[PDB]
Amino acid sequence: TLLAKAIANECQANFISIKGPELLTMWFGESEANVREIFDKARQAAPCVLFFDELDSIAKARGGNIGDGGGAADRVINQILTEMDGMSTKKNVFIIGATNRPDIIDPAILRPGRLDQLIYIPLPDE
Amino acid sequence: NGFSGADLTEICQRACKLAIRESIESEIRRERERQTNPSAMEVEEDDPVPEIRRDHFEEAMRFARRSVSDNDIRKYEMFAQTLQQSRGFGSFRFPS
Repeated sequence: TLLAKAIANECQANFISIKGPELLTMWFGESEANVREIFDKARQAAPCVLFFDELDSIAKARGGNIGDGGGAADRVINQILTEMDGMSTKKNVFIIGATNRPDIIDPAILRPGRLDQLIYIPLPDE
Repeated sequence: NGFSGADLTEICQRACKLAIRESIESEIRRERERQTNPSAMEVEEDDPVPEIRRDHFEEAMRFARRSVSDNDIRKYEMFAQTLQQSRGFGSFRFPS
């Protein structure tokens, strides 16, 4: 989160942080249309860096790694994917995702036009 | 790109087999040719295929196959990094 904030600060770009509790609230309440509002806010604040901290919360909520009988697809992540695909002309908004469980993350998240650039944040050195 | 030693050996063996079959078939026909049409002067032209050529190797490589899949190589890479020398001592320096 601090790294994303620092990258936003260097470019003097607004920073919007969507924590895991917000995604889980949209999932439990079955109100995933608010993701569209989030992206609209990002558009209004452009240039902006839309950061989705701990994006794997919904996957953990459905069972963690074993999960439910279904696949990796979920309502909130699906809305995020739709918005990200449509969020290509803006250019200003930059989407940054953070996840402590990359294994359970939806593979569609990593397809081109999505969060392609995976960066490993390892434990700090001396 | 990723052929194992066994795969390369199989390719070489198949090329040699193709060359042997071609040589046998050719000299057999050539022998019919003398038996069917006895030539007045005997002049053997030696072997029609004395050594393995490019076409034999191309036909053999046509059947080349990768015995070792990339998933089992991935498991071996996992075990190799399962003998990982830690991740905090790489910069160990004595106090001086």
